[PDB]
Amino acid sequence: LNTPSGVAVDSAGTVWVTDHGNNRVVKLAAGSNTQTVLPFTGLNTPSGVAVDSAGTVWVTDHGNNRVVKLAAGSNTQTVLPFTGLNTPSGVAVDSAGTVWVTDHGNNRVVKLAAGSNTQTVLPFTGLNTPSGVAVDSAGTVWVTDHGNNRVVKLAAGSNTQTVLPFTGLNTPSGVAVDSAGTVWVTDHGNNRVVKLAAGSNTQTVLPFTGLNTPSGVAVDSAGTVWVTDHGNNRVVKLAAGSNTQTVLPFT
Repeated sequence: LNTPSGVAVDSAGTVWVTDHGNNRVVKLAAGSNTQTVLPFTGLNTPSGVAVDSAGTVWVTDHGNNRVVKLAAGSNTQTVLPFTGLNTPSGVAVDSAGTVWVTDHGNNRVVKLAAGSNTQTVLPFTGLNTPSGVAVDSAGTVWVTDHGNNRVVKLAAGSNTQTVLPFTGLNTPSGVAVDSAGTVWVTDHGNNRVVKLAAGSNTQTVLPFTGLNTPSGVAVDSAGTVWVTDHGNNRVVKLAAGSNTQTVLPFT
């Protein structure tokens, strides 16, 4: 791996990672010790990655200002009909096929409606180079407002954006949310992963060891947390309640 940048997991425990420095996306099946390389073509510094229950994988092709997807078992990648993207940095999908992207260079989050392919700009305000995005089952959208060192969220159709009471963030880079409303953020500039548990107002720091500039985070329904340890070219995970991380066998 070369400065990996995004990570996604599905319910089967498969892990996808954007290997940003090597212009590729790699995959690890649960229990396997050898990654596979997804057959994308022409990627340039891929940033975010998202997967759905059908095994379709979306990647923000940061360097080519586009979002590309691959269906399970296909050699043909599809360029989505987003327009006017500038260094897009994160991507999220829901079960209806709606796609959200953090259009990092344009200080905005864009939504691509399934079917119609209508592109709308979410009414976030005051964003500055947003990096990561997550969407929960309720359709609430969380964004790491990287340039303003904060995390905000916007409920569906709302014009109320909420700043989460994370504290002391520095260039936050990724965000993950589970069914319960817990939120995890990679506080990239502070080499740590912070968490706001559902119903709490005090952030905690996950007991990862030796992180440098962590860049992406993913969680599953078991509460396992995966983090791309971007500055160490590795991916690490913690089982819920554990203090002993595992380093995944990416190479």
